Amino acid sequence: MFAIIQTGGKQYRVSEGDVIRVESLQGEAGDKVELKALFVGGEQTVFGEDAGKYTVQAEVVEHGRGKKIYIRKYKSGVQYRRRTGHRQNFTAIKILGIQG
Amino acid sequence: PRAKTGIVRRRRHKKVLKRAKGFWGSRSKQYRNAFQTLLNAATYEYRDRRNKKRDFRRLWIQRINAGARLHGMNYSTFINGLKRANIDLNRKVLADIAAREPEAFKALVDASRNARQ
Amino acid sequence: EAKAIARYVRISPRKVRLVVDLIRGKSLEEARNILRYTNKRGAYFVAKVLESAAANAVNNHDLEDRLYVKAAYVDEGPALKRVLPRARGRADIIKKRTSHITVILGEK
Amino acid sequence: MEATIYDNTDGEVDLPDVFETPVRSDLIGKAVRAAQANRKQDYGSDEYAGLRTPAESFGSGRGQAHRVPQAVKGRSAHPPKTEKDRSLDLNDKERQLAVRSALAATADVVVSDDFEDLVKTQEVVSLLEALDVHADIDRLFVTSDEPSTAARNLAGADVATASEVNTEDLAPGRLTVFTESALAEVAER
RNA sequence: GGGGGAUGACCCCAGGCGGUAGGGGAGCGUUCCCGAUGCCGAUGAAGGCCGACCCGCGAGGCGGCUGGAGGUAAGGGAAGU
RNA sequence: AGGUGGAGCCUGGGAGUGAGGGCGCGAGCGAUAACGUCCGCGUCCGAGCGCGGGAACAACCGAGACCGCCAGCUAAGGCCC
RNA sequence: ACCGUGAGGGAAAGGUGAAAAGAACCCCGGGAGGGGAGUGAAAUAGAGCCUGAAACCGUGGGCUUACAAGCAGUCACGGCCCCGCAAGGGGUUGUGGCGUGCCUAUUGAAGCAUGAGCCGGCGACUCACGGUCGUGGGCGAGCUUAAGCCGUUGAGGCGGAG
Repeated sequence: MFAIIQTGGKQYRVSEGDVIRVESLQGEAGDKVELKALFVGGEQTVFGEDAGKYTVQAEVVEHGRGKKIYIRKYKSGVQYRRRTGHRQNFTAIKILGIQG
Repeated sequence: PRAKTGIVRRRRHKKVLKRAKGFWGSRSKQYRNAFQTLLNAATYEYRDRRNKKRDFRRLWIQRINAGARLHGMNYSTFINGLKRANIDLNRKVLADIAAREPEAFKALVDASRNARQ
Repeated sequence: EAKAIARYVRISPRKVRLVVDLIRGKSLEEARNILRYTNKRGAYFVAKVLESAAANAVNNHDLEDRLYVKAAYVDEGPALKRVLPRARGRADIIKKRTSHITVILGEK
Repeated sequence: MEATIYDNTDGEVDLPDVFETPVRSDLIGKAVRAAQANRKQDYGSDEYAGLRTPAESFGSGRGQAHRVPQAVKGRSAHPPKTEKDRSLDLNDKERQLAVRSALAATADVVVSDDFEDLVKTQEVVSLLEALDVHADIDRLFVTSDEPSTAARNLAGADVATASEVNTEDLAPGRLTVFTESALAEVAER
């Protein structure tokens, strides 16, 4: 149940535990949706093969939710008379690891 | 046209204060260096803000070595061989593997060594 | 359990402090000889605030002896802002830091 | 247009190009404005005190630093300067103009002269039940030359005159009536 | 800036974006005057005390405890902010 | 001519500093002496031209800091600890 | 009040409650002050007794502390402790990892240059008449003094020297 493909960014090493995933506001909207995610890390049941052997099949996961920035603050300061403050961003829509 | 600013400033401070965990003996409530200490901490975090992601670039660096060598070689070998790759290129996760799934790792470890020599 | 106390108490909060910090959490009767035969002032006092303590209870807070002092403390407040020799020009006052005196008396 | 005539079942009067027209919010308020204005009051903080006493701001080379402001209750810094020119004389044209278009806004309500006669603030409870609602809520008295007697008193007073009864007047949100002689102010218009 | 914007907004890419005196634009709370066919509150005015929803933000909202009586303005105005 | 692309010109309101140094080079002085000063050509810093390097070191080599902690190639500079 | 021989200076300090019903009596105690009862909607509303924040002194508890450096700290990983926004976070830190405070004036500043011990409240680009550009808008000949009259609200409207 544990695979490791890679999206518009590695963000990988999963199977089912839906992994908070980088944005993608074009296919996402698709609530609990289905979509393909190229592989390149075939690790299943103690059997592996090139991430280049893979680059042929893959998987897919249901477009779950839209995590809302998990808090995180950025005190932008310095002795040099320069301050300011902006809170987290990076969310993301969640989605389970549809393995195959 | 009275301005008893009052109630207001006080608040603000509270503000920061919060910004005021329970850090070091004092500032603790240091309605100053209180405030200060802040500014500091801040920017800090910042630079830390971007920092980390580095501290990582390395972390894996070793945990990596831990293996990359294990078998018998370094990360200027591997690497080179790796990029000999073609439909498979990654590094991060690689590590946290070699340790997670020995076989898996072990694997590539080969396909690698080879790619190379 | 019950308790004794008294503010507007002229004395070295501090000093006081040692006071209990001894007889502290301990058998009634027992310390009741600590302060009876200890030393430094406060004692006297300290003692006092143990009797209307032991009292109050049994009397209106009730089981004798089996008692003691689950806890005891003192606080400062009201000061006594005191004027002294004008820097031979400007005033220099100290402060007999008033003194509170609470102290528990609960039963074993 | 829909120059509705009171007495209701009776006649209807015409809408005078004047009122008709469009609107001009800007001036709108403005009219307003040049209202409260010339109509507020004034104030300030002591001339004597705030610059009242002697002062020995103290030598120096001692441990200090220095009858002026910045140590308590005293001074000010630029306060109520009663000498605070309050007026604001809008401008004629300006004004008038307002009321106008202003009123225009009013149109969006016809007081038969014949009323310039009714003689009791309970004859209002009447010509009342005639046509009430919420706009009446507003209301807004006014006869034509010499006010609508008793009509002037109640729980909505205010009796302009075919002359004297501008925006300050009702202009505000509001809703009211004018005795012909009233539209004698229109002439003023 | 530019390709159509329905009021939003959406798409491309060009295109940067470190900045003190200092120049231009935009917003935030503070005590007051409207009550532009505005009024909440003894089952709390407000200040206080504490917080892992809303905002780039300066603030908001909102819920728990406190406390004895107020005052809030959906919008424009004013200033001892 | 112009590949460029985004500086240019006039009218007009609001300004700030009106005394700087550091480095390379070409000159002046100077014991071709000084982290000396004095003029020039480019850069440099400007209390943030914040980060990398050279141990540490504005500053000299590379670099232009909108924001994204567990991506990828390199610069200068390095890879026995 | 208070310092000044004098002329003169010249402060601080208001708030219980609906009303006293303002705490008879009993308790330890020389008392003050503390324990009960009683008023009471509440007395942690209780006699300088409304709200009564901070600084600062206490009393217990969680975590933490004796081969260890820096105000800071913030990034990583770990154990104990609680999960009224539970498979995610709270708090505390053992290590290690990268780190020179903060303000004015400065060519240049960690600073060993100065500014400040700590907290709370006051405390610093304003108003008027002119002039000056820009803009929101009313007529292009545009526009009003002072005053006369009208004025719960008090309603502006006439005034034509300039």
